[PDB]
Amino acid sequence: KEVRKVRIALASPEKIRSWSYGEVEKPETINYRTLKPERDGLFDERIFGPIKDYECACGKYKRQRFEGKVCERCGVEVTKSIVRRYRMGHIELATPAAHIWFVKDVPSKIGTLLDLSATELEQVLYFSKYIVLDPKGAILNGVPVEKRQLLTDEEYRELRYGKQETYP
Amino acid sequence: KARVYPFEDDVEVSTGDRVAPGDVLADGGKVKSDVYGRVEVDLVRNVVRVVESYDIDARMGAEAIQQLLKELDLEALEKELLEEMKHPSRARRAKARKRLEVVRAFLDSGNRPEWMILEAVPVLPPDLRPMVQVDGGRFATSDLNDLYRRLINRNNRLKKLLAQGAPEIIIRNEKRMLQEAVDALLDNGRRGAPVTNPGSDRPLRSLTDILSGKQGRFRQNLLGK
Amino acid sequence: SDPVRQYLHEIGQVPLLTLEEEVELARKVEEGMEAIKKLSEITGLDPDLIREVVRAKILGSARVRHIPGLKETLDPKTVEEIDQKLKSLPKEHKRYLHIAREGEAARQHLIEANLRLVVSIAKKYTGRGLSFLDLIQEGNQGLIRAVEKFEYKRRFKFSTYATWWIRQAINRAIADQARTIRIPVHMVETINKLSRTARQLQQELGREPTYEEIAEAMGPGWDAKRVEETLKIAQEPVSLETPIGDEKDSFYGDFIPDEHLPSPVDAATQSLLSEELEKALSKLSEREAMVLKLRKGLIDGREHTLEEVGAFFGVTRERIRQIENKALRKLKYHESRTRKLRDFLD
Amino acid sequence: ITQGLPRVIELFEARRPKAKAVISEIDGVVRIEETEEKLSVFVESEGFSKEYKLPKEARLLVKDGDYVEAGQPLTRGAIDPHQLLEAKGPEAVERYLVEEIQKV
Amino acid sequence: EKARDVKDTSLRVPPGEGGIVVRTVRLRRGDPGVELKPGVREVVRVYVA
Amino acid sequence: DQFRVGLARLARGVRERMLMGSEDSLTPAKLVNSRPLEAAIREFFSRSQ
Amino acid sequence: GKAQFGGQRFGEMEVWALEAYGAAHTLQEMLTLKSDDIEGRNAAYEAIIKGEDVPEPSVPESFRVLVKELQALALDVQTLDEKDNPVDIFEGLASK
Amino acid sequence: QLIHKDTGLIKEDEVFLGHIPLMTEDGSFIINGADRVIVSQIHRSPGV
DNA sequence: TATAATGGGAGCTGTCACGGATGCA
DNA sequence: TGCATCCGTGAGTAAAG
Ligand SMILES: [Mg+2]
Ligand SMILES: [Zn+2]
Repeated sequence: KEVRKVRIALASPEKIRSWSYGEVEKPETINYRTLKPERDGLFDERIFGPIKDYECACGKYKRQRFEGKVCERCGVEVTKSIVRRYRMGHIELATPAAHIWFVKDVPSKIGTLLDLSATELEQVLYFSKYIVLDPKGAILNGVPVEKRQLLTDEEYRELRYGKQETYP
Repeated sequence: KARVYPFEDDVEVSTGDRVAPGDVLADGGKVKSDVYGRVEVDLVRNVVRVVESYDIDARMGAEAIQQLLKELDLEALEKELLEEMKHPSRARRAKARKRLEVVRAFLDSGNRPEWMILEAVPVLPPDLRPMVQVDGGRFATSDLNDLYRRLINRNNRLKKLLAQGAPEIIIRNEKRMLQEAVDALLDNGRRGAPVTNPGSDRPLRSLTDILSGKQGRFRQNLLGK
Repeated sequence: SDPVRQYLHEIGQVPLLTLEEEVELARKVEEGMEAIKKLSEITGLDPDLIREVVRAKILGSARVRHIPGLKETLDPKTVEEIDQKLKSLPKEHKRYLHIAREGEAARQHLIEANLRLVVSIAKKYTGRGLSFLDLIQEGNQGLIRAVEKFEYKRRFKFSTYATWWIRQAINRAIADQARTIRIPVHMVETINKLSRTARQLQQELGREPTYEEIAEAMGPGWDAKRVEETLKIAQEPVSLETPIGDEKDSFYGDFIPDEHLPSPVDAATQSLLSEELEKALSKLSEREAMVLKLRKGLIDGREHTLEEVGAFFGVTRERIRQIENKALRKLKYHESRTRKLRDFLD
Repeated sequence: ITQGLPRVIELFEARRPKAKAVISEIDGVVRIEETEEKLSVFVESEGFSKEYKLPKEARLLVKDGDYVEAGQPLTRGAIDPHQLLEAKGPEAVERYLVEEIQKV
Repeated sequence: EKARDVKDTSLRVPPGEGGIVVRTVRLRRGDPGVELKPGVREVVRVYVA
Repeated sequence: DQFRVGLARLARGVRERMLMGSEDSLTPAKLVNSRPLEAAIREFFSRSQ
Repeated sequence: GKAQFGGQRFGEMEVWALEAYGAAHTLQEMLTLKSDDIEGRNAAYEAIIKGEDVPEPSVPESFRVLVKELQALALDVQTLDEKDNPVDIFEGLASK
Repeated sequence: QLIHKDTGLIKEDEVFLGHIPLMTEDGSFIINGADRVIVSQIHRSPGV
C-alpha cells in the first residue's frame, strides 16, 4: 500500500506496553569484561534483538534456517540485527508520572482540563501540597472540606492524623 | 485532642484503626465510638484512646492528577462549558472557549485525558542511542543512556522502599525525584536545573533536544542532509 | 522550587528525639518484633506475612502492594482475612497484636526522627558520581536497616549504630551505580586502591608513576601488565554529544562511521559473488550443483553431512563424497579456464 | 534615510509599529481642539462623534473640517495593520502591506 | 586457500595527498623512556614533505 | 582564576578528610588530593575558549 | 568533511532551490538514494555498476528514527493510506 | 603545616601539587605537544 | 555490624523583541 | 475593561573543527 497520511496521537500505557518487547529492569549497559550486553539492561538482546544477523547471544542458532525462533538457552530471536533500531522497550513505573510536555507547555493541557493553575499543578505534581479526592466528611477551620481542595502539609496532618503537641 | 474510653474486657479494635461514631470499641460492644478519629489502644492505662481525625483521601503527584483525569466525564464538562459560553463577561466566555477547545480535541480524537500521565515509560531502541567502540578501543555513548539509568535507579529504589514499608517523607522524596528523572529524560532543562554528567557543566541531551532546534532531527537530518 | 530545600524543610518538621523518646521508640520496636514472633508461634502463620499485615494496617490502605518474598498477593481482601483471624484471639493472645502495631508505629517515628543524620552524613559524599538527593535516599535505606537491627540494651545512642549502616549504604550505592559500564564492588575497590597508590607514588616521586612503579607499590601478584589491564578495564565511556569546536555546531559522534551495516560496495560485491557462483554452478549437472549447494549451505543456510546428502539423493556417502569431489574438480577446471571468480578472493 | 530590513520585518509580522499613526474608526468631519497644554482631534459623523486624544507635538495629516474615510491616517507614521483591518477591511490591508513593503 | 586469521588495516595515503617521507618515529611498549596509554602496544608516526 | 578554582576544590577535599580520619596521624600529604587543582589547570589549558 | 571522505551538505536552502525548479526527482534522490535510504543507496549502486536505471527509492532511515524517537516520547505516529488503515514502514520487524 | 589547636602539635611538609605549564620565550605554550596561545580578554572593569 | 555524630551550596548577570499568560490596581 | 510584568523562545548558509 501507499502512504497518504501521517497521524499523531497520544499513546495509552497499554499501547506503550504493546510496543515493548520487554521491560528494562536493570540500569546496566554491557559487561565490563565480555563487552556483551547485560541481562535485562538497556542493551539486552532478549528485548531489543540480535547483535549479529540470524545469530543468538549464546550461539546455538546461527543461520537463516532458524527465523523467528527464540533460543531456549539465551532467549534471543534469530532475525536481522537491523531490528535493534526498531524494537521499543518499556519501564514500568511504581508511581505514575506526568508527561512534562502536557504540564509545562503553557497553557497547560492538564491544568486547563482540571481548572488547575500552573502554580497549583506544580504544587501537587512535585509534592508541595495535597489535593483531596474524597473529604470523607472532613472539616477544616470551620468550613467543610470541598473536593479538589489544596491542603498544605500542616493542614493535611491536622486533618488526617489529628492535632497534638508536647511541652517540656 | 482525643477521647478517652476505658475498658474492662477483651478489646475489639487494635492500634491504628480508623474509627467513626457508632463503632464498637471493646467489651463485646458495650463501649462504642463518639467522635471521628484513630485508635490508640493503651494497655498500660487500660483505655482505648481515640484521637480526632477524618479518613480523608488527599494525595500528591501524578497519581492524584491521573485519578482526577480519569474521573472527568467529557460530555458533562462540554455541557457546562457551553452554558458558560452564554455568559455576559467576556473573560468567562474566553476561558470557557479555551477549555472547551481542549475538551473537544480530546472528544473528537478519542484520546483519554489520563494518557497525559505515564504509567509505562517507553525505551528507545538501543541502536538509536548507541554504545560504540570508537577507533582505538574506547567507548562513546549517547546521553539518553545516562538519563534512562537515572530513571531506572530511582524507580527500582522506589519499588524497594515501598516493599520495605518506608515512612512518608522518604516515599515522597523518592516520588519527587522520580518525576524529575522522567522530566529530564523527556525535556531536560525545561523545569528546574538541567541534569549534567559528573564533572561537566554541559546539560545532557534529552529527547526534546534531539527533536528540535537548528541541530534537531527535523532541520538537521529530515529537511536537509 | 529547589528539591533539596524542600526536603530539608520536610526534615525540619519532625523534631529531634530526647534520649528518653529514643530509648522508648527503640524498645517498642524490639518488643513489637518479639510480638510478631509470638504471633507466628500461636497462629502458625508466616512471620513475614504477619509483619506485612500489621504494617499495612498501621500505614493505611494508602499503601498496599505485593511483597516479593510473600507467597500470597497482598491485597486488602487477604489482609482483612488475616486481621480477622488475628482479632479472633483470646485476650492474652490478642495482646501481642497491639504490641506489634505499636512497634510498627514506633519504627516509623524513629526513622522520621533520625532522617536529619542521613543528610549531615551524605553531604560529604558529593561529587563521587551520585546526586545529593540520590545519596540522601541511599542513606535513608541504610537508616531503615539500622532501625531494624538496633539493640537498645547496649545503651548506645542511636546515632552511633545508624552511622555505620548509613555509610555502608551510601558507599554501596556509589560502587554500584556511578559507572555507566557497571563494575563489581570488589573490582571497584581494587581500582580505587590502585588510584590511591598511584597518587601516593606521585606525591612522593614528583611525577606520575610508571606502570612498573605502581606494580612495585601494589605488592606481589601485581606486575606492570596487570596495572595496565586494570587501568584499561576502568576506562569510562565518553559522550557522543561531546562538543567539537567552539560554536554549538558539531558533536563528537558526528565523525564516528558505522562499521556494522554493509557498504553499497559490500552489498554489491556479495550480490555479484552470488550471481557468479550460480553462473559457475550452472556448468555442472543439476545433481552435482545441488550436492555442492547442500554441502556448503547455499540452500537452507546450513551444511549437511555426507550421510544426509546421500540419503536425500538416495546414494552411498562414498558416492555423494565422490560426486562432490568431481563437482569441485569441474569447478576448478572452469575457473582456471575463465578466471571469472578469482577477483572475489581478495 | 529609510527603515530597511527592520521595516520589512515589521510588515511581514504585522507588528503594531512603535511610531504608530492614529486612524479614524469611522467617517465624518474633523474638528480640532488644541489648548496650549493639550491637543485632541474629533471626527464627527452625522450622528456620532469620536475623540482621538494625542500628544502635543504629533504631526497632523489632516486639515480642520475635512471629510476623512474610515481608516484614513490622521497622524503621520506607520499604520497599525490590525487597526486598518478592523476599520477598512481586508483589501485595504492587502494594498497597504504590499505597497509599504515595496517602498523599502 | 584458508582465510588468514588477520586482515589488512594499514595506514595508507589519503586521497589527493602524498610527497616524500622525511621522518619516522616509532615508540614501542617495553622500550626505554616510553610508556603509552593503556592498551596500545606501539605507535608509529610518518612525516611526509 | 582557574588556579583559584582548583585550589577551592582542593580545600573542600581537605576539610572533608579533616573531619574524619585517625586524627593522631594526619600529615599534610594525607590531607591534600592534588587532583582537583591539576584538573582545573589542565582544563584551562586544553579546552578553554 | 574531507578528512572523513564525507559528503556535501545539501541543506534546507539547497532543498528550496530544487523545489523552486520543480526538480522533484533530483530532490527525491538527494533525500533517499544518495543519503540514508539504505536499500535505496545499495540498489542504486548495484544498478549503476550493472548499467541499469536506478530503482525507485523507499523510506529514508532518519524518518524511521523520527518515528521511534516520537514513540520514545509516548506519541504514536502512524503512516496511513487513503483508507485510514495503517502502513508499516518497518516491514513487520518491530510488531509482535 | 598542620596544627591541632588543642594539642599544639605542628607537623610540616612540602607536598607536590602536580605541574603548571611554563610559557616559552616567545610567549606561547606547549600543551600535549601542540603550541597554544592564551588570548587576552576584554571586559567591563569592576567598580561603581 | 555498636563513643557520638541529627537542615546545602552555588550562584554569576552588557541583547532583544515578540507573543502570550498572569497580576494588579 | 485597561494596563505593567514575567516567562519562554528564537535569533543565516556552506567549510573546518
Ligand atoms: Mg609487584
Ligand atoms: Zn541462544
